[PDB]
Amino acid sequence: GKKSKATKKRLAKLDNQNSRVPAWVMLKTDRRNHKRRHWRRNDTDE
Amino acid sequence: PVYVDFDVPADLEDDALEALEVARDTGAVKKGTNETTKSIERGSAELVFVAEDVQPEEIVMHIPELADEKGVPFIFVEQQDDLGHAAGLEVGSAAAAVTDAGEADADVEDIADKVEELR
Amino acid sequence: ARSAYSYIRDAWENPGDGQLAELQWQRQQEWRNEGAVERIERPTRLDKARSQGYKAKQGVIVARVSVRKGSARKRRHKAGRRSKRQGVTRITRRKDIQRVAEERASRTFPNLRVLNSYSVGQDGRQKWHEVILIDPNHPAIQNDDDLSWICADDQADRVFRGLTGAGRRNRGLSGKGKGSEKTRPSLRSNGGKA
Amino acid sequence: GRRIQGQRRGRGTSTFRAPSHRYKADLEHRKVEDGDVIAGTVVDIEHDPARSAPVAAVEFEDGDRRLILAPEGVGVGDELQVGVSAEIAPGNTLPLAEIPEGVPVCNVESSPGDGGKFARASGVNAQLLTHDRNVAVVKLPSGEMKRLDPQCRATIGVVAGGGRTDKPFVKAGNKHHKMKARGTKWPNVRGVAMNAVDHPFGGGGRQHPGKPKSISRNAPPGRKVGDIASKRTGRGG
RNA sequence: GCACGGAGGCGAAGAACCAUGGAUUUCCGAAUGAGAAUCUCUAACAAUUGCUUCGCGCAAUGAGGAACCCCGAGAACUGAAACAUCUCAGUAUCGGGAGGAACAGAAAACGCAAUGUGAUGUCGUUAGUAACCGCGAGUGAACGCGAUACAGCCCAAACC
RNA sequence: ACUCGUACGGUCACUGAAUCCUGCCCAGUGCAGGUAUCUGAACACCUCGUACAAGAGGACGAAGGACCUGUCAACGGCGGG
RNA sequence: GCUUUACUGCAGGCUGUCGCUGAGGACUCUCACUCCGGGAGGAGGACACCGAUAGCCGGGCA
Ligand SMILES: [Cl-]
Ligand SMILES: [Cl-]
Ligand SMILES: [Cl-]
Ligand SMILES: [K+]
Ligand SMILES: [Mg+2]
Ligand SMILES: [Mg+2]
Ligand SMILES: [Mg+2]
Ligand SMILES: [Mg+2]
Ligand SMILES: [Mg+2]
Ligand SMILES: [Mg+2]
Ligand SMILES: [Mg+2]
Ligand SMILES: [Mg+2]
Ligand SMILES: [Mg+2]
Ligand SMILES: [Mg+2]
Ligand SMILES: [Mg+2]
Ligand SMILES: [Mg+2]
Ligand SMILES: [Mg+2]
Ligand SMILES: [Mg+2]
Ligand SMILES: [Mg+2]
Ligand SMILES: [Mg+2]
Ligand SMILES: [Mg+2]
Ligand SMILES: [Mg+2]
Ligand code: NA
Ligand code: NA
Ligand code: NA
Ligand code: NA
Ligand code: NA
Ligand code: NA
Ligand code: NA
Ligand code: NA
Ligand code: NA
Ligand code: NA
Ligand code: NA
Ligand code: NA
Ligand code: NA
Ligand code: NA
Repeated sequence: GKKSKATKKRLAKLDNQNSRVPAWVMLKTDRRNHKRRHWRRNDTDE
Repeated sequence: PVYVDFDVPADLEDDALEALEVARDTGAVKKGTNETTKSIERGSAELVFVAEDVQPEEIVMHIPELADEKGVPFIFVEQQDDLGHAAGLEVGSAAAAVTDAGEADADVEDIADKVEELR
Repeated sequence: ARSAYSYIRDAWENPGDGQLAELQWQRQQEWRNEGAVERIERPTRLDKARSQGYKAKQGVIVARVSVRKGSARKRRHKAGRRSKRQGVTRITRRKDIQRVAEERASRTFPNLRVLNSYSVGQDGRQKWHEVILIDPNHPAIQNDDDLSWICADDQADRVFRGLTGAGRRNRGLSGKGKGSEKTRPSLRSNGGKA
Repeated sequence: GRRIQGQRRGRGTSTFRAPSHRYKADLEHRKVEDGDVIAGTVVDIEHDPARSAPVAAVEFEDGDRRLILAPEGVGVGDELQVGVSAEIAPGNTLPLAEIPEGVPVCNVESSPGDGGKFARASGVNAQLLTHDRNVAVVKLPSGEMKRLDPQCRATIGVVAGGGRTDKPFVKAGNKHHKMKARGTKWPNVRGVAMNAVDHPFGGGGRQHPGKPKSISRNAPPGRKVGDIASKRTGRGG
């Protein structure tokens, strides 16, 4: 497919939201990413 | 048009409006259909004017017959703004009434006769 | 003595007689060629207009609206209906043609508000009405002690809420006594039975 | 039940519409101010997809290039004329009045200046019979006598492509190709071969119409099918 | 900030924090120069209107909102131990629109008939009464009264 | 919509290449045409009734029906004695 | 769901009547209205269309 500049921006964001809760946050809160979307098992909008 | 049963030659109309202009400065004049109507009714009308470019026509349809059952003379005028200006208004006037001419009773009288003869 | 106005009125009591008759036979011809909503410089019935609130003044507008004659233009049922509800031909709308006309006009002038309206005749397939509208934003009107009332916020879209004269009669609000049990203070508060 | 096929037609959906975008020209007579000085030359002879008959391209003295309902016997180079003074030869257009009787005509106007309505299909022709200062009796291809305003313009000769109906299609495929150029749904399923719900003749253990086929003129759509207001049926008698 | 880490920083030049007021406030969005799945193309109140210096110059409308409110459109399951009028119900749902509340409102009223009451909503009652109805099942007010709150006015025309 | 179409058209149906053929039946039903007379609603009209009105009756009479005819490659029928 | 000479209705078609609608049981005209014509103008014309109502037909539909 051919994506637009906007679609590409959205895909970029989703890829980013797909990162882990940093190590320090675990310590800072004395102790999950409920938005872990897998490219195969999951499906994105559009 | 529906209330107009005869045609007033340009010249006559000219003399008529001329008379009206002096009438306002010497004698008295009534400007406005409502004020003209009350003249014809109160009899204090010597000569009444009525435009032909009036829309809606209802505003004047009555003038003819009213004036005819009151013996008051009337004449038609093509323009509406000329009658208004001749009366001394910065606006137009659908109808006007010469309430007692002034230094023009001679002309008015004649203009009246000319129309009567014009049937 | 009689006002000149009284003559316009007296003529319109019989729009099918005299000079008015011939006048209408002519006008409608032009009217049938105009649109659905035509703005006009002067009311066809001065006496009526003035009687209803009209005034030769800035912010006061008049428009002639044409509307089809007859019952409701209804589509037949496309699902089950008991015989009582299978009608199409005899069903008529609960809003009279004059109100339809007042609404078509107000929509045409989104910024204006309906003041009143009156009939100006009909041929065999349509009726014409002249509607008087007002510019609630023009200072010439905001300063008129006899009209500035229509400038208030709660008078917005008054025609669509039945606050018009024709709107109120059609709502059965004329009678203050017997017969108006289900109409006043409103049709809706009375469970729509009036 | 469900709306019958005849009812699906009226909605004008794709399946029922004619391939208009593939058509060439709306064959109509020219509009002459008056005089007849309007003449043009046949430039080419083309096939008309809408009628399965030829049509001729013509260039007029006033630079106008338009296709025209071609009568039989018109060739490239030929000069045609349209007007009250038009010569009386095949391919020329002029009011019925100026036309001599006994002369076959085609593309006849129903109302003077309407551009022509009658006698326009392959090889057909109208027959101007009577004149008058009022009526111009013409016999249309159906055989009917049509009284017409003599001011109605027409074209001399029979329409081109005559005899097209003499050859059988022989096969379904040919029908198909022609059908594809018309605003028509094809092939045709018999009503009696349908289900009760789909047609007044549908249903049954065997195929046969349920009632009699002759239907009243007043019958409603959805029911007017079979032999519409037939004055008689069969061949006998 | 939630958020309790690491590094580092700010605060007596009174920070954090709270209140009011102001600044900033990307793009799409009624979305308004034109187009578009939040981007793009070459000056913009697009569109409909009022006024008009007749120039978008001055203005209006559009869309939102928990329900409430007003004006239109309007079922069926169901009940009647079937069912068609009736009922469910002017309900559900749909179209249009207002406000902080709407709507109504100073009698061409009432009609305890009077030597009487005196704008309008609403609450209690009148009353399941009067009235409707395959006179079946069902449906169903008002005047008056006791309260709440109270407020009465402007045009058109005559004559100018 | 058909239709940039016009009876050599296109709509609505039945049968279903070719070959040899396709009889009898119009009473019923359908469709269609005609029709002296009969039947046939409302408005307007006339009479009675009502200081008006409800209402009753009369005159006139459209399509339709009765009645007559045409039609089965129209629904269909083609027996007992 | 489907059928029909089941019951009751509802669209639709035909037909009368009223409005649009005008001049002089049969008739002429033109001015509304309709259509053709770029226009001038032609054809049609108080009919048709449309609005209202009445009778008939009316498993097309509920
Ligand atoms: Cl409004
Ligand atoms: Cl074919
Ligand atoms: Cl009382
Ligand atoms: K029910
Ligand atoms: Mg990564
Ligand atoms: Mg309320
Ligand atoms: Mg064509
Ligand atoms: Mg064939
Ligand atoms: Mg096709
Ligand atoms: Mg087949
Ligand atoms: Mg089958
Ligand atoms: Mg069926
Ligand atoms: Mg078979
Ligand atoms: Mg068979
Ligand atoms: Mg934009
Ligand atoms: Mg039940
Ligand atoms: Mg029972
Ligand atoms: Mg109820
Ligand atoms: Mg009461
Ligand atoms: Mg005052
Ligand atoms: Mg046309
Ligand atoms: Mg059924
Ligand atoms: Na995926
Ligand atoms: Na408005
Ligand atoms: Na009611
Ligand atoms: Na069958
Ligand atoms: Na902000
Ligand atoms: Na704006
Ligand atoms: Na401007
Ligand atoms: Na039950
Ligand atoms: Na049941
Ligand atoms: Na009942
Ligand atoms: Na008491
Ligand atoms: Na038979
Ligand atoms: Na028969
Ligand atoms: Na079923």
